[PDB]
Amino acid sequence: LMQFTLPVRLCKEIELFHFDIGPFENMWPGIFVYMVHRSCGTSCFELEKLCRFIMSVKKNYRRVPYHNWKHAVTVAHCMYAILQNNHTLFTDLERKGLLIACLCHDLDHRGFSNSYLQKFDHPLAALYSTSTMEQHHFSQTVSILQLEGHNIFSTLSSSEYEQVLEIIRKAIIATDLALYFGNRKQLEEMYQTGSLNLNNQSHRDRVIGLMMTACDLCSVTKLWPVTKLTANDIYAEFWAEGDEMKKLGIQPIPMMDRDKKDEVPQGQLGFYNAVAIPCYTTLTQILPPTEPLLKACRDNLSQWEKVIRGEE
Ligand SMILES: Cc1ncc(C)n2nc(/C=C/c3nc(-c4cn[nH]c4)nn3C)nc12
Ligand SMILES: [Mg+2]
Ligand SMILES: [Zn+2]
Ligand SMILES: [Zn+2]
Repeated sequence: LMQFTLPVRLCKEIELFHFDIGPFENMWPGIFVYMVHRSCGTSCFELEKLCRFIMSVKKNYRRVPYHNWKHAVTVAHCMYAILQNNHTLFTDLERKGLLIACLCHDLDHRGFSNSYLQKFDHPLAALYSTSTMEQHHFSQTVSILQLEGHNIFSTLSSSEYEQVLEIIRKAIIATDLALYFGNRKQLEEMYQTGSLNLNNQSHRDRVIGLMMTACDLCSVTKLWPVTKLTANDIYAEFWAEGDEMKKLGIQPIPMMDRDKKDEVPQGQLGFYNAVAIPCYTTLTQILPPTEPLLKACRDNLSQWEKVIRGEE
């Protein structure tokens, strides 16, 4: 059969957590398929269906600065790295569902937060009162799966099909950062009282939730120049939302106010300390081989400290 292969540098580097998928948009589908093939098997999906699914997903990401098709592939690569470093811990359905979930997790994102849609009173905020964008992302995923010739899961049974869509749904909902805090606290407690048990479905669910937050936040786990340049795209969305808040007559939070550009280094610090570090710590406790994410995150915190001290 037809095995996708990548040039030597990418073949080697794609296995590392800190891999950057590069600026050549046209290689991103092949990179993703390569990942599916190695973490799942060349047999997981009908190549033609998979190819068709990928291109529809791509077409349904928008040309926004950060929440775009490059982000989808990036988050899916992080998941690939997690799965490859924890070979025996995941079921066949999970390996299948999770890369698709990551590719799909921000489908049709407009560059605006849940909180902005609520204040704008967007129709989606009446449809989905919490995790507004995320329930939309999963809705878009099902739509795409139901297009003619796009059903990459067609060869599973009815109940395996329902299980995989259930994995994907929960994984996608989990990318709502509002839900991460309590999820990580539960996980922390279960781990430390020794009650964490991966045969309990509701525990796996939590752990897969955490992996989703880890993959989603993985720009903070890259080489410093990648992390720093990604931060620009992130803030370009934040500030556009800030402007839109001002248009509705609402002072945005500082994160989103382009007049407070100076406080960015200090805002990154708060974020690494309140969100990122806790996230990769708990993940490393649960899944030891994901430690390089924690180590990379801490290096980047240290880089933001240097920026504040004027050394950078
Ligand atoms: C790197 C990153 N990846 C994902 C996500 C959701 N985030 N969120 C942040 C936010 C940082 C931040 N910046 C300011 C601020 C700026 N100027 N003044 C204050 N506050 N905060 C909280 N940063 C990230
Ligand atoms: Mg999202
Ligand atoms: Zn996001
Ligand atoms: Zn995302």
